[PDB]
Amino acid sequence: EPNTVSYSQSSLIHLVGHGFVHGGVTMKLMDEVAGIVAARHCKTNIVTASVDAINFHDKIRKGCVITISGRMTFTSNKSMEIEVLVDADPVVDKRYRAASAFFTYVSLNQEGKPMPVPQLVPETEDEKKRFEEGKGRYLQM
Amino acid sequence: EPNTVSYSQSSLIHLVGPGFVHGGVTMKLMDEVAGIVAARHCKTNIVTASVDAINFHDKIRKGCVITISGRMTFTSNKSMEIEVLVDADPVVDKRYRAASAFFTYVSLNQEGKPMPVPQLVPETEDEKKRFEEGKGRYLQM
Amino acid sequence: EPNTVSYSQSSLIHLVGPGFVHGGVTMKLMDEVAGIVAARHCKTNIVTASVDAINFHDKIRKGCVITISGRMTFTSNKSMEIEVLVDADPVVDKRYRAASAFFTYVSLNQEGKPMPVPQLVPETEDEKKRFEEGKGRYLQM
Amino acid sequence: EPNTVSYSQSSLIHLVGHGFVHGGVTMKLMDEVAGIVAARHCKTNIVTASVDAINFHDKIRKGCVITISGRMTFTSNKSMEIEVLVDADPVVDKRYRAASAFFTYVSLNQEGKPMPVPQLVPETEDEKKRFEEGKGRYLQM
Amino acid sequence: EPNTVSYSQSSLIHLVGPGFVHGGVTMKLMDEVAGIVAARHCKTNIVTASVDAINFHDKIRKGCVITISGRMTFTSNKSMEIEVLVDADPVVDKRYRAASAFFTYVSLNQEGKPMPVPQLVPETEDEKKRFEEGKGRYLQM
Amino acid sequence: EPNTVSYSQSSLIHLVGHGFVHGGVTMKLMDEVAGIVAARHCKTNIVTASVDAINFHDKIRKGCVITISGRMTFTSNKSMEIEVLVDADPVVDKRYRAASAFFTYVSLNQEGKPMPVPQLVPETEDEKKRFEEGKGRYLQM
Repeated sequence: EPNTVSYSQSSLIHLVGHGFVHGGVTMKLMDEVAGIVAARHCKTNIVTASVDAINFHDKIRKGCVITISGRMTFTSNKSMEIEVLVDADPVVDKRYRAASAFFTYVSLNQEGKPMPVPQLVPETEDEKKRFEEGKGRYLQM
Repeated sequence: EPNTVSYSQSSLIHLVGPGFVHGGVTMKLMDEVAGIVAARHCKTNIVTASVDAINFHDKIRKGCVITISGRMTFTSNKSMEIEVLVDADPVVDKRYRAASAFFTYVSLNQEGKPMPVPQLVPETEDEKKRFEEGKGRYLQM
Repeated sequence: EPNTVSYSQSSLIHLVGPGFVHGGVTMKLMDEVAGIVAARHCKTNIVTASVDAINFHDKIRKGCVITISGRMTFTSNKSMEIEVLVDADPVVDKRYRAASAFFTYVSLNQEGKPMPVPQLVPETEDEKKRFEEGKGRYLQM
Repeated sequence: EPNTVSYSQSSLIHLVGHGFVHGGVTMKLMDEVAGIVAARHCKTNIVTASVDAINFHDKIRKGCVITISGRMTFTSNKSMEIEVLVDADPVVDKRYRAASAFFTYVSLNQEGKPMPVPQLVPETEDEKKRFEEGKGRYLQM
Repeated sequence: EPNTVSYSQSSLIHLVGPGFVHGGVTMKLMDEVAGIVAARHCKTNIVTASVDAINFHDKIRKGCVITISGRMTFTSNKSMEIEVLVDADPVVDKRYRAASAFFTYVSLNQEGKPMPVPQLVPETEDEKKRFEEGKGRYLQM
Repeated sequence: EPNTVSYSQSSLIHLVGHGFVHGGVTMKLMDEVAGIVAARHCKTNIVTASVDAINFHDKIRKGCVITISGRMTFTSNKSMEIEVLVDADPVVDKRYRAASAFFTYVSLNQEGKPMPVPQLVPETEDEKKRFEEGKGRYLQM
C-alpha cells in the first residue's frame, strides 16, 4: 500500500467559530491537508510549488464543522498533485461541497531544489483516470 | 434516530504544530468536540458542568494528526455524559490512543439554571453497557 | 479617478515570524490584500469567488518582510480579477519575487447572489495589456 | 523551603476579553499553572499524567480577571498532585470560585517514562491533611 | 475607599511561552494592566492617551512568569497617570525587575472627547510623594 | 548607503480587523518596525532598551489599514534611536497620523551587554537636525 492513493489520503476537520469564513482561512487549511498527504507520501521536507483552480462553490458560516480531505492524484518525477475538497456541515441539521483545489507539492534537496519523488501508482479505474487528468494539468505547467 | 449515540457522534482532526503537546492544548480540543456532540443532542446553548478522569495514556508529539472523537454515553435528567477519545497518528513513520475523558455537559435556559435534557436511547449491546457505567458514575456525583 | 487601477491599488507588509513559511500562510495574506482592493473598488461587502495560478516562485524564509501588492486587472459584469504579487526582503543580508496569483472576487447584495460590478477603465498601455489577458482568462471560465 | 508547598505555589492571572468563557480555555490555563508548580518543584521536564474532578462551579464572563492558583498536595515516588483553583473577579465591583481540579504531573526520563520525583514534605496540619487526601486519591489511581 | 490607590491597584501574571521576549509583547501586556486600573478607577469606557519612559531594565527570557503590576499615581482633571511595574520570575533556578512605565489614560464620553476624571486621594507618605512627581510630569506635558 | 537613514528605513502595513484598536496592539507593532530598522542597521541581535513619548494622537478603528514607518534618527556608541510613525487609512475614502514614538535599541554581546554599534551618518539637513535632536534626548537618558 505504500505510494498508493489510500496510503496518504488525509483529512482535517475544524469547528469554525460579517459572519462567513474568509477564503484565506479556507485556503490555508487546504494547504495543510495537502501538506499532510504530500508528507505521508514522501517522508521528506515538503513545500507548495503551486495551486490551481481554487474554486469557492459557496459560503461557510460560523458554527459549521468543515471536513478538508486530500488525495494524491498524480506524480511527475519531481512533483506531487493533490486534490483537496472542503465540505461544510451545520451543527444542527445537510452536508455541502464548499471548496476544491489542486495543489502541486515538491520535495527539496539541501540546495533548495526539487528532488526525485516516490511515484504514485493508481490501482483502480478512478485513480488511473485522475492520474491521466493530473498528467494533463501538469504538462500545462 | 435523533437522541441516539450515532445521531450526535462527533469528531475533529487537528494537525499538531509547534516535541510534546502540553495537556492543556489537548484538553481544550476535547472540550470542543464534547461541546459539539452536546449541541447536536439537545439543540440548546451549551456549557460544560464537569470533566472526569482525563487520562493521558501517553505523550502527543509534534507532527501528529489527532482524531478527537466524542460520543454520548448517558443522560441524566438535567445532564449528559460524553466520552471523548484522542487518537494520535504520526505522519512520518504507529497510530495510538493518546488521551480519554468523560465530560458531563448541561443544557441551559435563556437565563441561568440548566433546563431538562432529551433522553438518550442505547440500541447496541455496547451502548447498553456504556450507559450503565455512565449511570454508575453519575450516581457517585 | 474612481474605478481605475490606481484608485484601489493596495498592499500589506508583514514581518515573517516563526525556516520556510508554508504556502498556506502566504495564500491567506494574498487573499487579505485581494479583499482590500475589491472593497475599495466596489464599496459593497465582499467575497472571493475563485483563485487561479497561485505560483510559489520560491521559498519565503523567516526574517523576511513581505510586500503583498494587489491591483485590479479586469472586471466582468459581476466579477473582478485582481493580481496579487508577493515580494520578499531579507532584513539581514537580495530582494525577490516570492509568489503571484490571480484572484477573482464577487460583489454581493444584502442577501446571497452577487450584484453587478462597477466597470474598470485602463489608462496606460500596460493596463490595456493586462485587461485583455484578464478578459482572456475569464472567457475560459 | 525546597520541596515544601509554599516553595512551588504559583498562580497566573488573566484578563479574559455567547458571552461566557469555554471550559477548554479554563482547563488549558489550569494545566499551565499546574505545570508551573510541577516545574518549580522538580526542575526537570514535566508532563500531565491525568486530571480529575474538573468541576465548573459557575460561569465566567468577558471582562473578568481570573486568578488561577496552584499548590502541590501530594507526591508518590514518581508523581505529583497539584490542586488548582480558579477565581473570577469583575472589573467593576465580588470575588467568586469558578473552577477547581486535581492535576497529577509526571517527570520523564530520556526513554519517556516517569522518574523518581522530589518528595513533597507537608509542614502544617492543613498540608498534612491534603497530603493524606492526595495519597487516597492516588491509590484509586 | 473608592478613588484611592489601593482601590484600583491591579496586576496580571503571565507565563512567557516561545530566548528573549521582544519589547513589543511586554508593552502590550503593560497596557492591559494599565487599562484595568483605569477602568476600575473611573468606571467609563477607557483609552490610552500616551505612555512615557518605558524602561527595559533587562531582558525577559522564556520560562519566566511575569507579574505586571499597576497602580494609579496621579490624576489631572481629564487624565490619569498609572505606573506599571514588570517583575520576572524564572521557574527553574533570582527574581528581578524587568520593565517599568508611566501610562497616561483618558476617560471618554459616549462620543469622542474625554470627560472629566474622578480625583485620586493619596493617604500614605509614599503615595503623597508619587503624586507630586506625577503632578510634575504632567506639567511638562 | 550603508549606515544612512534611507538604508534601514522600514515600514509594515496591517489590516486591523468596543470598536477601536488597543494602544498595546499599536505599541507592539511599532516595536516590530523599530526592531526591523535596528536589524537592517546592525545585522546583529537587537533588543529594546527604552521607549519614549508614545503619543496616541487619535483612535484607530476596525477596518483601517495602518502604515507603521520607522527611520533611525540618532546613534550613540552603543545605542540606536528610531522614530516610529503610525498612519491610519479607512478602506473607503483620508490618511491621518494616529501615533508616534522614539525607540532606543541596543545590540547585545554574548554576556548580554550593549556592544559598539555601527554609526548612523546623517546626509541631509533634515537628518542632521534629527541626529542633533536625538543626541539631546539621549543625554537626558
